[PDB]
Amino acid sequence: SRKTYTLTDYLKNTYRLKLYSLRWISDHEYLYKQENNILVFNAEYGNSSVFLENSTFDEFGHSINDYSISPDGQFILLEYNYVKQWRHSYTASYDIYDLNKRQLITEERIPNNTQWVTWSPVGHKLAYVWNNDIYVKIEPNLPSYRITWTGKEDIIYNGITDWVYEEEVFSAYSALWWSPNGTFLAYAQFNDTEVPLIEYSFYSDESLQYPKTVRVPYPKAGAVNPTVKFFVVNTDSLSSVTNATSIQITAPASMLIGDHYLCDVTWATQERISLQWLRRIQNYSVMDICDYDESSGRWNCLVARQHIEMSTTGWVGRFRPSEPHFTLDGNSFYKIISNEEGYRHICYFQIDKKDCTFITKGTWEVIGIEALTSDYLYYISNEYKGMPGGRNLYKIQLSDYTKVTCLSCELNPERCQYYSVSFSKEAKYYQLRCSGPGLPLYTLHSSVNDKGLRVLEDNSALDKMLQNVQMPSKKLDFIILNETKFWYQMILPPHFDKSKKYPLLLDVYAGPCSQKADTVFRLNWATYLASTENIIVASFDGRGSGYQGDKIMHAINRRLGTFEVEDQIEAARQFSKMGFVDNKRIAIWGWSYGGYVTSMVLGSGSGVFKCGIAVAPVSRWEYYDSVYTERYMGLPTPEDNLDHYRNSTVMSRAENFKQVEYLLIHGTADDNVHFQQSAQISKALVDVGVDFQAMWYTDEDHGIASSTAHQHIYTHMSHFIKQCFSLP
Amino acid sequence: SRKTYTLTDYLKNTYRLKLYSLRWISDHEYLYKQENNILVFNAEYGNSSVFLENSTFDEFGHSINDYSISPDGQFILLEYNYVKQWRHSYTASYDIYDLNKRQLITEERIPNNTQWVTWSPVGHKLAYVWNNDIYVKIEPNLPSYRITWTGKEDIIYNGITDWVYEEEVFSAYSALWWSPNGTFLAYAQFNDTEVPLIEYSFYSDESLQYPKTVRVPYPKAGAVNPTVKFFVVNTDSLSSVTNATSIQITAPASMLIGDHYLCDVTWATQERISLQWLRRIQNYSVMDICDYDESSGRWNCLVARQHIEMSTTGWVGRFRPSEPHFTLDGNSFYKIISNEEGYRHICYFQIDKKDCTFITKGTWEVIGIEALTSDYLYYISNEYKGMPGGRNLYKIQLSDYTKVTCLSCELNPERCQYYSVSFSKEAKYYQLRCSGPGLPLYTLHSSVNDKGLRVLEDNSALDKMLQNVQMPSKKLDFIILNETKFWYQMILPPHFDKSKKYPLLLDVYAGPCSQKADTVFRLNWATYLASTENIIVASFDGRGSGYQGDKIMHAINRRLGTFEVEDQIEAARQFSKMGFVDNKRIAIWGWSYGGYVTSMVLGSGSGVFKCGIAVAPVSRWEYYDSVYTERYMGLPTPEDNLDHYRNSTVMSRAENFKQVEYLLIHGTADDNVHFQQSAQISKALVDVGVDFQAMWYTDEDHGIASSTAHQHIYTHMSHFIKQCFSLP
Ligand SMILES: *C(=N)[C@@H]1C[C@@H]2C[C@@H]2N1C(=O)[C@@H](N)[C@@]12C[C@@H]3C[C@@H](C[C@@](O)(C3)C1)C2
Ligand SMILES: *C(=N)[C@@H]1C[C@@H]2C[C@@H]2N1C(=O)[C@@H](N)[C@@]12C[C@@H]3C[C@@H](C[C@@](O)(C3)C1)C2
Repeated sequence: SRKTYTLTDYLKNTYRLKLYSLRWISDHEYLYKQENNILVFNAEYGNSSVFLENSTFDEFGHSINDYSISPDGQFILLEYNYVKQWRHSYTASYDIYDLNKRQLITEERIPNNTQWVTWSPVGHKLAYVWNNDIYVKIEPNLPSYRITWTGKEDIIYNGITDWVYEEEVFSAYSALWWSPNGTFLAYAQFNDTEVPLIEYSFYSDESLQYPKTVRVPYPKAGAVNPTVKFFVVNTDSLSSVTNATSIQITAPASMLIGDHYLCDVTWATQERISLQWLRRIQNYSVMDICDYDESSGRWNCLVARQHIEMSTTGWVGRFRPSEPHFTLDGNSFYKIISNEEGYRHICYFQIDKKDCTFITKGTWEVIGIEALTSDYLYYISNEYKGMPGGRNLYKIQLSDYTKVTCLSCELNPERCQYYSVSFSKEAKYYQLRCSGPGLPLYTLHSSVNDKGLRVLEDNSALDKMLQNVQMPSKKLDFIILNETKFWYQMILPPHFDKSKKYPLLLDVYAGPCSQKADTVFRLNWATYLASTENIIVASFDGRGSGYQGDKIMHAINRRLGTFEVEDQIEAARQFSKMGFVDNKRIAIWGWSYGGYVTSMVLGSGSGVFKCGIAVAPVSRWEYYDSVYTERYMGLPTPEDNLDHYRNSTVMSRAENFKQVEYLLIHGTADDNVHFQQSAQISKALVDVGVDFQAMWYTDEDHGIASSTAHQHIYTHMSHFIKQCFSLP
Repeated sequence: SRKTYTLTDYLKNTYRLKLYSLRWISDHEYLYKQENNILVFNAEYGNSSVFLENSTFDEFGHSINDYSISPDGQFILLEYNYVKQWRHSYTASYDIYDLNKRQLITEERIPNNTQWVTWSPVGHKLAYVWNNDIYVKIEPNLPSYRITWTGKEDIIYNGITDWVYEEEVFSAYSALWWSPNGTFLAYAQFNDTEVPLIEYSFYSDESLQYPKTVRVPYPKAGAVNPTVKFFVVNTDSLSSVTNATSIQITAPASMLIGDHYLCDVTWATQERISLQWLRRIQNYSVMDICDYDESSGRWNCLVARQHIEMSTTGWVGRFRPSEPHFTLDGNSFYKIISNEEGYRHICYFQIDKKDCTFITKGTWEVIGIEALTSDYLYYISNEYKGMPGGRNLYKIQLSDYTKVTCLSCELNPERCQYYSVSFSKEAKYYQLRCSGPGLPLYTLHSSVNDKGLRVLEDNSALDKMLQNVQMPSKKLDFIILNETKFWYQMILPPHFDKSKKYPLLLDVYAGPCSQKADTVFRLNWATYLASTENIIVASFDGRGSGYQGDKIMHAINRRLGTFEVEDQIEAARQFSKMGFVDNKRIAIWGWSYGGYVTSMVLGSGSGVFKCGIAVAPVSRWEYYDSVYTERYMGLPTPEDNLDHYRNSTVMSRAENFKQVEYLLIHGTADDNVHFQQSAQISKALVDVGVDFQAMWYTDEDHGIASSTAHQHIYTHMSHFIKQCFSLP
């Protein structure tokens, strides 16, 4: 009688997860948006006040896309006219609303087409980027000071990232770092003068008669990379009539002998900055610690204070060197480092000392350091019950490292095994956020004795509705391959019956440091395939996958498209043995790296798979960007790793594709994984006479995520899998 | 027979038609290559000898792509390093070989990357184009004289066409015309400075890291057109010291007032040139007659012998103003003109007098004038038996117009109903070429008494092979719609049984002045579809179609995408009535204009069609080029015909596509119908929520004709059609 979870339910979002997104603004209060009202909440007592009425700006004249309140509460930035660029970057217009008064400030407005804007950490200074140059406003109504004059579209970027830094290094458009004081503005400058341009057509609305050509500086593997410089300006000594002076901070000589990246920026105190640099060959990095000389007005970085991080087994950090967390006085810090057994744990460094001290150890990894006080360090790890796909909050007593208390493991052990967290300033309180395996649960806690204060959102509304649907369930378990555990999950049809044989869809990603088997609750395409189409959707984390130490993660070093492709295959065989999978109906699919792996598997001739779907696949590593690819594959030269570059293409395997049904899909405006990668696959298949199915999506990018395209691609894919599985 | 004509037979050319391609080199001799030997034949007596032995260039080194023998038989042009550009244009390398000395020329060679070369009509002068400039060689071993200095890639073309002139106007890359003497070289010059560029990606071999962007000056409907100038140079007065003096001949003043085209160049005598010009609104055309003033070195085009052609119902000519055929003295000419009743017939013009005299008349049309002698004019027409899809050779006695003799009608009336012809110099002999309904037949004849001399090729070898195969038959007939007859053909499966019900594939082109129902014999995809899959393949010639008078051809004027579309739908209903059609299984497909009509049809919500395939469709007329589109559609301005431009798009019909299965195919490097057109179709279907199948072919142009792609697309379409018809 009860309904199933339908494709339409997925597509139209019938069943919504409620969130509780808060922003701490002090040690005891947070802001929360509620029915477009902005409320301030007091953590200890839970009482609230309306800070911004949803009726304010009703007559503002534009739909306001976003807001940002200055730290000390005197102003609010209103973002409107948002126009998205890449994954993080975008352009917009801005108004400032004086809260003390009740006026929009009318003159010296932040310009249209501004590329980035930030408040300082304290007060109400602004820094923004417009036409690739940096500007500073001391007060919201005063004329800004121009800090840089070198900005040039597509060539010199001040205070914002170029394409490859945004996507691969900072995961952000911003390249601006205020000191905790607001006294100094640090920024990077990127120079793309000789980076080659990827070009592709954008077709736009039907009314455009000639297609547009988009051209983006974009280093493919082995190509010329952007260069970077780092500067710090004193925002307290700006002059109306004198250009502002930026002091440059140069990379360490061991970086200057070749191509290198600036990869981390972190203020330690009001007068100390930490910079991390990374060689183009990403197995060697340097942390520089630079102090302000108030007499010189200059910045010096003592070589004695440098810290070096090397890898023998692979690359530095999971995707990049980890962030250091400085003690209050700035003379020491903690960061995650891979230990001698290859597990990532918390290491304590002292700035004038050479080696660090491990504060944690064991056959599990620290995921992130979340907070630090003088008595305790709080971190997320997957230690609980030895499950790599679980996540919990722990605290370590800094006076006795043997005293670790888990703060989340036992709160709600059946419902909650995957936590993330958000601490107020000075770590007086924290919000816990459980993501599964039960429905997401948001709770507020006091750090004093780690006492629960109250439930913030328990998603009871969603619970009511789902009691009316036949939901699939999820199994998280492991198999053994050559003496080692590798984890998988299965999304199982409702009323699962291990005596019947089900079709199986292998959902893959398997890029380096990926994890597809975990304890989080999701409502997605797979929910539909299991609930309505009675398909099992499996995912497997093989060699190359993360959060289980370097032996596993680095197995793939200089060898992309090998072990992680074989392992997805062997996992599929082992699934086939289990007595509830029809071995005649095994499919595979994935997006991006998942599309690469899907294609390499389908072209392996294993005979294990009936059909597969690759969406926006990499096909050849020379086509993808330098920073991501070289991190794992080194350089595509005869002296380095050219030979596995050439050995790991989808194209070289065209012939074996005649054994399977293949659907190939790609967006024509994909700035990230270029349509090119897919166009070379289809051409190789044609050359060898293999029939297959294709679908391009006009003007969609890597995400294929406009509402209509998103509905369309999943509708198309369902049909393909239904037909491949002889489902009616 | 047991065996059928298979997809593989089509794809791999199991059964080849033999041809007999000769070139006349005088009034009674022709060259014909047998094996790789070049033979010279004597037409009167049929005897022959080897002109050039196949073993002459074994040591030449390069693969010779083609050859051209000079008129006086002394030299031969060898063409290698052939590189195709658009439909007619290409670059190549050239060697010249002295036939008397029996040695290759080594001094003053024709440059690499030459764009066009042509002997003078007499003797052995050479004119060629290189880097967009014209050069002339008096002797094959002497330095060439440079004629123009203005050539610049993609901007100034001397002696060759730009894109839209090659494709839509001259159907040729060449824009050079030797006078009959070889004394004068006339050439056109095209100026693309302000013509917008169409841009698209070319991906090339896998090894190319960054896709290349192709850029071509291409006027879309309504955009700035290239401009043209016309020049004549005296080749007998060239100096190695002084520059070549090119005399310009300017368009008439009635053309100069706005945008216009040079549409035809014809030498009449040694000192008389004919130029036809065409207004950009292509219902107005002017023919100039220009004479050399020997005493001034100038060319004068007097208005006394200027002729005007206008249309009130449509455009001028079938695709352009027809060619003039001058009598020997240059004082008069014959050309095809639409008469008072809208049928195209031969008209007699006397240079300095008004009007012309029609010398043919009737309900039918002359397809072309083929040859002109002192006594007779030879032309092809579809008079015979009132079949508009047949072609026959006639001659009209010049001294008495009522004396018309059909020369081909009765040669073999059951095998042969579609002839073309090739006359020798001065029309002493002609080769007849019959293309259907039976197997092709080549014969030689003499003009004196129209005696049949001998058979050249009768395709007996093909004949015996096909006797062993179950071949389809071809039905050619008409339905009456109003009081008008409209012709159609059916390719019928072997052992056709009118009591059975067969699935039907409507094969459409249906562009202006097209004809898809004729008596030609073809071995193509439809053959496979009828012979092996027992599918009926029908084509219908409705309103807009040619060779049946203006009333029918012009019906579509300024309204593309209406009657020709409706009529295809109406034909299928008629076909449905006929009791041998399963009206639950009717499909449609077409390429280019057929792709556009197919989609308009599928988007009409008519319910007659289950599925259809569009290959490289036009989707919106603003996307296609100015010369073709504007010819039928006028300009897309509010004051002209913008409303129907906007009413006749495929995109506006997307909603109705949810009623049919649709396959959309396009090549990414299509320089003619830009991929843009299908890119916008799929986008409209996505935005509307309609599922469909698609396939791009990377780096393929409009013909998708690389042998791997050609095999692939037809294999893909075959699978699609067989599933739509449930044909196991
Ligand atoms: C697929 N998403 C492409 C192709 C391979 C994985 C490279 N990839 C990326 O887009 C990367 N830039 C990602 C995006 C995101 C954050 C980082 C890790 C990642 O696994 C997920 C890949 C960099
Ligand atoms: C597809 N055939 C495209 C799109 C519309 C029909 C116009 N077309 C052409 O390619 C034209 N340039 C043609 C090519 C060839 C010779 C001329 C008449 C034509 O019907 C066949 C179309 C111009």
